[PDB]
Amino acid sequence: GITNINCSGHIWVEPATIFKMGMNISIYCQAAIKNCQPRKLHFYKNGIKERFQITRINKTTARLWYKNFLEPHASMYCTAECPKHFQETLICGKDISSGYPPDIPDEVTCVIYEYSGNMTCTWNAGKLTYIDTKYVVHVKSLETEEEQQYLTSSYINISTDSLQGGKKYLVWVQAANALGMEESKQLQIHLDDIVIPSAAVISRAETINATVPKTIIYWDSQTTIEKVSCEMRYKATTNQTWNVKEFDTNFTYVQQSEFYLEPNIKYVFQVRCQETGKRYWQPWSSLFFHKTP
Amino acid sequence: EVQLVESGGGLVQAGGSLRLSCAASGRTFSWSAVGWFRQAPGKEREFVAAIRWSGGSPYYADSVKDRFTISRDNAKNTVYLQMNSLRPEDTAVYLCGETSLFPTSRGSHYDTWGQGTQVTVSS
Amino acid sequence: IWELKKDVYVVELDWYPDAPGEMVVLTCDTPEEDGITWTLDQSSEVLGSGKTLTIQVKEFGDAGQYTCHKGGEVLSHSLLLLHKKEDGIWSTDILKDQKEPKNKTFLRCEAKNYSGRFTCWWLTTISTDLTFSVKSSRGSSDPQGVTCGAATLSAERVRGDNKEYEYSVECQEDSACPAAEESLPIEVMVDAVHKLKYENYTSSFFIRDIIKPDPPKNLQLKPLKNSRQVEVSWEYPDTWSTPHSYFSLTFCVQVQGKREKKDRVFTDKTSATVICRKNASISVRAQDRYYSSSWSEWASVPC
Amino acid sequence: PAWTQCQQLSQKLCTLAWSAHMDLREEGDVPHIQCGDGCDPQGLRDNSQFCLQRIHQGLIFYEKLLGSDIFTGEPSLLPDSPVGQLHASLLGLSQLLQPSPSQPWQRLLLRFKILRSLQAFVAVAARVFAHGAATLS
Ligand SMILES: *[C@@H]1O[C@H](CO)[C@@H](O[C@@H]2O[C@H](CO)[C@@H](O[C@@H]3O[C@H](CO[C@H]4O[C@H](CO)[C@@H](O)[C@H](O[C@H]5O[C@H](CO)[C@@H](O)[C@H](O)[C@@H]5O)[C@@H]4O)[C@@H](O)[C@H](O[C@H]4O[C@H](CO)[C@@H](O)[C@H](O)[C@@H]4O[C@H]4O[C@H](CO)[C@@H](O)[C@H](O)[C@@H]4O)[C@@H]3O)[C@H](O)[C@H]2NC(C)=O)[C@H](O)[C@H]1NC(C)=O
Ligand SMILES: *[C@@H]1O[C@H](CO)[C@@H](O[C@@H]2O[C@H](CO)[C@@H](O[C@@H]3O[C@H](CO)[C@@H](O)[C@H](O)[C@@H]3O)[C@H](O)[C@H]2NC(C)=O)[C@H](O)[C@H]1NC(C)=O
Ligand SMILES: *[C@@H]1O[C@H](CO)[C@@H](O[C@@H]2O[C@H](CO)[C@@H](O)[C@H](O)[C@H]2NC(C)=O)[C@H](O)[C@H]1NC(C)=O
Ligand SMILES: *[C@@H]1O[C@H](CO)[C@@H](O[C@@H]2O[C@H](CO)[C@@H](O)[C@H](O)[C@H]2NC(C)=O)[C@H](O)[C@H]1NC(C)=O
Ligand SMILES: *[C@@H]1O[C@H](CO)[C@@H](O[C@@H]2O[C@H](CO)[C@@H](O)[C@H](O)[C@H]2NC(C)=O)[C@H](O)[C@H]1NC(C)=O
Ligand SMILES: *[C@@H]1O[C@H](CO)[C@@H](O)[C@H](O)[C@H]1NC(C)=O
Ligand SMILES: *[C@@H]1O[C@H](CO)[C@@H](O)[C@H](O)[C@H]1NC(C)=O
Ligand SMILES: [Cl-]
Ligand SMILES: [Cl-]
Ligand SMILES: [Cl-]
Ligand code: NA
Repeated sequence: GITNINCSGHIWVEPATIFKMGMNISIYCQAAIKNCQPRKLHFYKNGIKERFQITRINKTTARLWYKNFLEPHASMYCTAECPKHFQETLICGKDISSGYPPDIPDEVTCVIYEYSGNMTCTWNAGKLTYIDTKYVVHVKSLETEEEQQYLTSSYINISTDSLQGGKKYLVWVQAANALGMEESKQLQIHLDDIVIPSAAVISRAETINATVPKTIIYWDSQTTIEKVSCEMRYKATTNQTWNVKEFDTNFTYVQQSEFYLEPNIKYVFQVRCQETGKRYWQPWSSLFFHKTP
Repeated sequence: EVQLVESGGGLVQAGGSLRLSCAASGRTFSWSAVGWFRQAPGKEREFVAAIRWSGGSPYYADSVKDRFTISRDNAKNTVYLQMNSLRPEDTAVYLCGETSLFPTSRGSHYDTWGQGTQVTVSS
Repeated sequence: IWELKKDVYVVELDWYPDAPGEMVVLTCDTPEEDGITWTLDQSSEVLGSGKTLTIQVKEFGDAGQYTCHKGGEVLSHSLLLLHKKEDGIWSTDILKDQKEPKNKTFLRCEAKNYSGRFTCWWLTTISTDLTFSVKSSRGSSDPQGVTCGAATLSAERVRGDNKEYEYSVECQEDSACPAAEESLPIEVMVDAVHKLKYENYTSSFFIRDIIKPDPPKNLQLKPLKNSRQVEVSWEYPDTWSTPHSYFSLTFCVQVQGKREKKDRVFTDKTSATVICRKNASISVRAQDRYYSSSWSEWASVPC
Repeated sequence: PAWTQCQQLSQKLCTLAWSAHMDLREEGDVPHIQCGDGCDPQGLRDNSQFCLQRIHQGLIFYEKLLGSDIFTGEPSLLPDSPVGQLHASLLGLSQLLQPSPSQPWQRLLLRFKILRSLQAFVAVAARVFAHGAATLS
C-alpha cells in the first residue's frame, strides 16, 4: 500500500547477499507478475538503471553480473516492462553488503581495576570487516569447570561477583560474522595477578627558595594494596626526551618526590603504578605542567 | 489523395534482375505502408511484399523472401522492389498500393493504387 | 480470442516475420450441422465446409467478417478484429501522444472544480471507419459508479499535411464528495476500432491532480496617483467550487511587453499593484491554493 | 479551537509539503478524511468536533511515519530537505487540537509515497481551518 512495498517476485544473490569485498557476484531477478510475460527485466543499483552485464536467462528470470564489487553497501531492485503498463512494475529489492571475515582475536587481556568490582577484558579484533561482527567471550573456571558466555560488539565488563568458583579461569574470545568465524587462544588468569591499583594523581608542585631549588611533587593514590611500585616521568617541554625515576612506594602517606631542577622553564609530569611483580600497569596519569620561578 | 506511380519495368531475360520503384506523393498516415502486388495474365493480383514508411521489418509473401527485397527511401518518398533471379513465371503487371493495416496481403485492404508497370521475362 | 461485443471478437496477434499467429476456431450459430460453408468479408470464395471453421490468424488479411451459409442463405456473422502486438508493444496508431503532462499520454482529462465532473480529450488523424467506446469508474476491485456521455468531435485543426481531429467526453461521478480526500483513483478506459484494428487506452488520476480552474474573472485595471502604477483586480471564476472561503485560490500576475522572468508576483488576494509600460499587457492565472494542481489559462488586459 | 492559529500554520504545512516535492508502479490502513467525516462546509456548521477528531488522528499518524526509520535512517536526507520542518510542524498543530521497520532500499520509494499522500491530507485540512477562521471564528 502506502506504508509498505509490495513485491511481485523475488531477487537473490550468488554467492550470498553478504559476500567478501572485491568478489565477482551474480544478481538474479525472477518476476512473478500475474498476466505479464516481462518484455524486459531491469536492474537498478542505488536508483540508477544498469546497462551492462545483464542477460535474460529465461522468460521470467534475468541475471546481472558484477566484476570485483567494492561497495560495502548497495541497494538493489529490479523491475519489469509489462505490455499493459507504461510504467515499470517493481519486482523486488534487497540490500547487499560486502566485507571481510574476522581475524583471529589476539592480545587478549583481562584486568581488574581496583574497586571497580568487575573485570575488564579487551582484545585486538584485527583488520576491518565492514559488516556486523559479533564477539563471544567465554569464561571457564579451571576448578569447577563451569563456563559462562557473554555476547558483545566491542569489549566487556564481567562482574567479580559472577566469578565464584575459584581464582583460576580460562578466557577465550570468539569473533563471528556472515563471512567467517575465528577463535582466540585461551588466556589463563589469576585474579590476584591481574589487579591494577586505583589511579595515582599529582596534586601540586612546591619550590623552596633555599640555594639549590628543590621542587617537591605531591602525588597520592587511594589504593589498599600494600606492595606497590611506581614510575614518574619528567621532561622539559622544550626537550623531547623522557627522564624517569622508579620508586617502591608506601601509599599510607602522601608521597613527595624531591627534585633538584633548573629555573624558569615549563615542565611535564606523569605517574603510573602497579602491584609489584604483576604483569599489568596503570595507564599514564594526565599531564601535570609546572613552570619554575 | 495520395498518388502512386510505378516505374522500372521492362523486358529482361531469365536469370536477370530489375528494380521497380513506386514514387508516392505523400503518406495518408504516419503508420501507412506501401505494398507491391503482381497481376499475371488470367489470374488476380497476388501480394508480393510491403513495408512501412516508419521502418521496422517488412512483410514478405511466403516465397519471394530469397529473391525479392523491398526497401524504402523516405527522402525521395519512394519504395523500391529489388527483384533478382527472375523466371518466366514472373511475367506480370507489378502494382503498388498504400494501406493503413500493415501487415496485410489482401488487396481490398489497400486504399490507393498505382496503374502498374509491366514486367516481361522471356526464356 | 475474446468477445468485445455481440458477435465481435478480438484476436491478439504477436506479429513478426514468419510468426505463426493464433489458431482460432469459429462455430456457426445454428442448430443445423451439415451443408455449411464459410466466406470472408464480401468475397464468395468458399474457405471451408462444416459447422466449424479453423483459421490461422497471422495478419490483418485473416481478419474481418467470417460468415457461414447453408442452402444459399446466410446463417451467422463473426467479425474478427486484431489487437496487434509487435516486439512486446501494443499498437497505438489511432490516438496521438499529446505529451502533456507526461509522455505516453493519449487521454488528457481535466476538471474545472471538485464537483466530480471532468472532461477527457484525445487526438486522431483518422476521419472514417473510426469508432470509440468510453467507460469509467472509481476504484477497480469494488468499483463505484461513474457515468460518461458519448465521445464526439469537438475540434479540428491542421497537423502539417494531416487534419487533426479532437474528441471529448463529459463524465460525472454518481455520488461525489467534493470536500473529501480521495483514496481510490478514477479509471477511464477507451476502446478504439479503425477498420479491423482494435486498440484500447487507459488513464488513472485523482480529481485533485487533474484540476484546472477557469481563468480569473472580470480582470480590470485603474490608474494610481503619480508614478505609472496600476491596480489589477479580478474575481473567482463561476465554474470554480464553492464556497470560496473553503476552496481557496492562488494567483500569479505578470507584466510582459513584446526577459520577463521577474515580472511575476504571487498573491492570495484578489487584486495587486503593478507597473505598466508602453504597449505592454497584464495577465493573471489561478491555481488551487492548498494543492499544486494545474494553473488556469491566462486572463489578459492591455496596459 | 484557535482557527486563526491553525489556519496560518496549516497553510505553512502546504508550502512545506510541496517545497520538498518516481514513475514506478507496484502490484497491489492509512487514515483518509473519508466522506461522511463532517469536514465539508456543511459538516462544520453541524459539528466541527467530528472533523477535528479525524484531522487529529491523521496528524499523529503521519508524524509517526515522518519520525520513524523510513525518514531518519539510511539513505540520509539532504541538508536542504525540509522533512524535519514538517515533522516539527505536524506535532505543533496536533498540540493546538487536543492537549514494520523498513529496509534501506525501500525508503526512497516509501518517502515519495508518503509525501504524495500527505499533500492531499494537508490540503483539505488547510481548507477547513481557512473556512473556520472565516466563518466560525
Ligand atoms: C485492452 O486490450 C487488452 C489486450 O487485448 C485486453 O486484455 C484481454 O482481455 C480479455 C478479456 O478480459 C482476456 O480474455 C479472457 O481471458 C480470460 C483468462 O484467460 C486465461 O485464464 C483462463 C482461466 O479460466 C484460461 O482458461 C485461459 O485459457 C484459454 O487460453 C488458452 C491459450 O490461449 C487455451 O489453451 C485454453 O483452452 C483457454 O481457451 C487463459 O489461460 C479467459 O477466462 C476468457 O475466456 C472466457 O471468455 C471468452 C470470451 O470473452 C470465451 O471465448 C472463453 O471460452 C471463456 O468463456 C468462459 O468464461 C467466461 C468468463 O466470463 C464466461 O463468460 C463464458 O460464458 C465461458 O464460461 C478470455 O479469454 C485476455 O486474456 C486479455 N489479454 C491480455 C493480454 O491480458 C483488455 O481486456 C482490454 N481492456 C478493455 C478495458 O477492454
Ligand atoms: C529460469 O531460470 C531460473 C534461474 O536458473 C530458474 O529459477 C529457479 O527458481 C526456483 C524458485 O523457487 C528456485 O528454487 C529454489 O530452490 C532452493 C532450494 O534448492 C530454495 O532455497 C529457494 O528458495 C527456491 O525455492 C530454483 O533454484 C531456481 N533455479 C536455479 C537454477 O537457480 C527457473 O526455474 C528457470 N525456469 C523458469 C521457467 O523460470
Ligand atoms: C572474476 O571473473 C573474471 C572473469 O570471469 C576472472 O578473470 C580471470 O582471472 C584470471 C586470473 O585471476 C585470469 O587468468 C583469467 O584469464 C581471467 N578470465 C578471463 C576470461 O580473462 C576473475 O578471476 C574472477 N575473480 C573472482 C574473484 O571471482
Ligand atoms: C561494571 O560494569 C558495568 C557495565 O558492565 C558498568 O556500568 C555501566 O556504566 C555505563 C556508564 O559508563 C552505563 O551506560 C551502563 O548501562 C552500565 N552498565 C551496567 C550493567 O550497569 C560499571 O561502571 C562497572 N563498574 C564500575 C565500578 O564502574
Ligand atoms: C566498563 O567499565 C568502565 C568503568 O566503569 C566503563 O568506563 C567508563 O565509561 C564511561 C562512559 O560514559 C566514562 O564516562 C567513564 O569515564 C569510564 N570510566 C569509569 C571509571 O567510569 C566502561 O564504559 C565499561 N564498558 C562496558 C562495555 O561495560
Ligand atoms: C634532553 O634531555 C636529555 C636527558 O637529560 C639530555 O641528554 C638532552 O641534552 C636534553 N636536550 C635535548 C635537546 O635532547
Ligand atoms: C608505610 O608507612 C607507615 C607510616 O609511616 C609505616 O607505619 C609502615 O610501616 C610503612 N609500611 C612499610 C611496609 O614499610
Ligand atoms: Cl559469480
Ligand atoms: Cl592481527
Ligand atoms: Cl498521422
Ligand atoms: Na490466409
